[PDB]
Amino acid sequence: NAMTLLDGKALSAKIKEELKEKNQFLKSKGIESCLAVILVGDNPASQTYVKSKAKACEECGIKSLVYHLNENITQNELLALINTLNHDDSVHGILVQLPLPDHICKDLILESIISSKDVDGFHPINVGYLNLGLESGFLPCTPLGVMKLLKAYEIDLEGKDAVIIGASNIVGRPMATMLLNAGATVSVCHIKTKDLSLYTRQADLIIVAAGCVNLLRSDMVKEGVIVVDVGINRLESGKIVGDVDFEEVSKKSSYITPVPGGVGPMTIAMLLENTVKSAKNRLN
Amino acid sequence: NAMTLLDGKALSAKIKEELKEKNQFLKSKGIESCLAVILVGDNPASQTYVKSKAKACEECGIKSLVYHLNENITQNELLALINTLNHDDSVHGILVQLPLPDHICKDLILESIISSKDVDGFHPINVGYLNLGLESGFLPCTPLGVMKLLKAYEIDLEGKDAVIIGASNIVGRPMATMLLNAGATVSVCHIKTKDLSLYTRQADLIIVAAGCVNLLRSDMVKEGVIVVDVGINRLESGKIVGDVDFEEVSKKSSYITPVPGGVGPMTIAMLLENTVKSAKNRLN
Ligand SMILES: CN(Cc1cnc2nc(N)nc(N)c2n1)c1ccc(C(=O)N[C@@H](CCC(=O)O)C(=O)O)cc1
Ligand SMILES: CN(Cc1cnc2nc(N)nc(N)c2n1)c1ccc(C(=O)N[C@@H](CCC(=O)O)C(=O)O)cc1
Ligand SMILES: Nc1nc2[nH]cnc2c(=O)[nH]1
Ligand SMILES: [Cl-]
Ligand SMILES: [Cl-]
Ligand SMILES: [Cl-]
Ligand SMILES: [K+]
Repeated sequence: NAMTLLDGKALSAKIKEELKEKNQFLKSKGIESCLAVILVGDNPASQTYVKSKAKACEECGIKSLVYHLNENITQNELLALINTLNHDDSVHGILVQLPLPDHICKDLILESIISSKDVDGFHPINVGYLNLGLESGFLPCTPLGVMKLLKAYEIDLEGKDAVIIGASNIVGRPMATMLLNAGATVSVCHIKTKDLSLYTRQADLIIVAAGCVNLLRSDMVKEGVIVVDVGINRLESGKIVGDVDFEEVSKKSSYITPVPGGVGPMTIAMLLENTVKSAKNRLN
Repeated sequence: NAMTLLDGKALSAKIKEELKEKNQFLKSKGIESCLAVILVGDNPASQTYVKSKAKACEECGIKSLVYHLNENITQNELLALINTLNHDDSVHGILVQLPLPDHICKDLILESIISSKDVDGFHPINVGYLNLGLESGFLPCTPLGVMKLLKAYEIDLEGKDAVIIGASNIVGRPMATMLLNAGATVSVCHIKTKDLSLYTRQADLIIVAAGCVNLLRSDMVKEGVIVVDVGINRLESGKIVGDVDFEEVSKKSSYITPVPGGVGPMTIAMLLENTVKSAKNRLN
């Protein structure tokens, strides 16, 4: 029953070192990897997350440009900025920090980012490439980070029974697609699923990205399961937990991500890696 | 208990009559819906399929342009034809009959079709739109036809435990995505799945697209299951069957598609519908 923590904090640190070296090379070729981040309005969490992303860029040799736009910006004004960034050869990645204001249509904004700078992998053509099984185009950061974490621990996915809880565009759908591409059998469950346990009790691998504290319990899993917790939930006490009942589920798991320090750091690492990927594409 | 045949042949015929009427009105306003079909080489099955598509177009007032190219044409020649068709305002849909010869890159050819005439829904941006749960593209004809057939019987998909056997780009992947969009829990099984029957025995709905005679047997399903058979397999005897053991599975099914006369006719009907949809878009 020897449980192993999937230490995304440690892996993300290793990746940042790797990127710092890549960036030294790129800079010697006259390429300064650069991520533009657009933050709209004054959402407090968003401020903090963007600051973290900028700090992570600086640590690994990526130039960051943060654009602080008014909460009342019109949709066309936001599109105009993205158009500018799309044509700026010095910018390799463009990220729009979510959530946008209620009066902005996310899907239209995201499709307006040039697909060659779409480091979140949200553009419809990048979604399409991934679903076609092509995994050289930009892949979304959170599920890509999960795949990299699993690969680092030498976890073989072929033939595995995998369950993804949550069917979001940001995580659940691309996560299922990456696992299917890797040869796993995949089930995608969500709030309308009649009985989650029917699926989870048979699973070799469970990815939980459902936004609900203690959604995954020990009686819902079999011994030896690999558990990946994408959840970030703040309790009334201020304690951060995932979507998994970690204390009990960890007892039954062969490998499990802690929260904090699991998926979270890996998502940032992949943002960085995707930006460096775009920058490297500029080499002759 | 009562079993009902999901009669795709009858539904398809009604759709064709509906499109013939729509095309009479379109033609009176100067638009003649037109599909270009490109067939490379002389694969006998392919020639049969193309003749079927051309016949169906004629039945519902769609003009067909069939380009029958030599198997030895270059990738460049094919691209050049598709470029011409992309720019021909009198052509509303472009379909390339698969498979292509080995020396032609399928992915490149499909992405070269302008997405607004991509009636097969294979272009990466159309795959992306579907996966994002958007309605701004073309959807692939086989899974779309399955959804239309289910809807014709008012089959409620929310919360259903669905299993899709086969993870192809033509059927399985978009099928799973359409079912997930409709609120079903979806499992995608394939050649690397350890125990297919574990999944099928619990399913409310099974879509089979595996190309294997008698893959789905009665001991693999529960009473009341809905079974959709995308297979078209020709026996030694000459009789056409699906991937389902229809004689036995039908006894346990609440709804089941016969073969022939189930999915097959609907796939063609959706091609015609997608073509007319494109033509209707071109109105001033
Ligand atoms: C894992 N994760 C963190 C994550 C990863 N990449 C990001 N990328 C960007 N550009 N912005 C983010 N806030 C972001 N966040 C997630 C996961 C799910 C949802 C999500 O589904 N939230 C919204 C959808 C999108 C939104 O935030 O507006 C919702 O429907 O409730 C958001 C972030
Ligand atoms: C699990 N999940 C999706 C998700 C789905 N349904 C939900 N439902 C509820 N009620 N609450 C949620 N938080 C929730 N979350 C997540 C996971 C992480 C983050 C998150 O940390 N997002 C930060 C940004 C993180 C980043 O920038 O990468 C944000 O502000 O959106 C959001 C949603
Ligand atoms: N173009 C094309 N479309 C399809 N839809 C279902 N099968 C096929 C095929 O072989 N080729
Ligand atoms: Cl959900
Ligand atoms: Cl974290
Ligand atoms: Cl048929
Ligand atoms: K009946």
